[PDB]
Amino acid sequence: SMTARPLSELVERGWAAALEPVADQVAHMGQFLRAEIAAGRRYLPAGSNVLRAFTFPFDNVRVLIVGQDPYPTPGHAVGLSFSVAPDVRPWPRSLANIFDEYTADLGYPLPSNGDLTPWAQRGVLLLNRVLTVRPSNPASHRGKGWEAVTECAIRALAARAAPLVAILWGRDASTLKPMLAAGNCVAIESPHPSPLSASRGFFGSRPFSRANELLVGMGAEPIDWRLP
Ligand SMILES: O=C(O)c1c[nH]c(=O)[nH]c1=O
Repeated sequence: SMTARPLSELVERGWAAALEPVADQVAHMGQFLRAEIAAGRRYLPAGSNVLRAFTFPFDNVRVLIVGQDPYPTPGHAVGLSFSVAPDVRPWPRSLANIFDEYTADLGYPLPSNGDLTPWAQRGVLLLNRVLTVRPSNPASHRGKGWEAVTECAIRALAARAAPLVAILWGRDASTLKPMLAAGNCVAIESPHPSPLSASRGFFGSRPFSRANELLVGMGAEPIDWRLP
């Protein structure tokens, strides 16, 4: 797959072009992971899900949501940031809190499940700064080569002749703020929704309505945030 096949196959045609400057660095990340299995350590999510955020069209992205790194618990990380498979409960405490802020912000009721597939299908890019994690070790793949990719991805978005709003959750996500120096690309910066940091100003941050206020301001269409 990842070290084996070129971007033209792994991601959507628009992303494959945007991420051309890190084609090798993606190849390299393929190698790093094979070495992790060889050494007898695992990673999350499954090889086929690592790049999933980029299987939705690059040209369609209106909003960017950026976490730190994938759910450390087996059966959680699906390769879209904060999403879980529809049949997963309890929701990770991180998602539960994203949903409290979601009901508070937008008025809407609690989603049925934790599948955020719909946000992705509507122009929300669900990214982590880092695309893999060793199971049960938050931040274990920090500075292993993923940063250059998620930075390239963000630069390519901001370069687009397109409106962009960026929601950056936590310090690792905020390090992408400089590449969003572009004036056709505004940024919402709040603490991470994880319990450790949520009380620190995630709660009441109102990112969803504010994102939509900013999109309307750039003559772009709001995101339909509404989840089944
Ligand atoms: O930034 C984060 O904490 C997360 C980002 N993406 C996920 O899939 N899970 C998380 O917990």
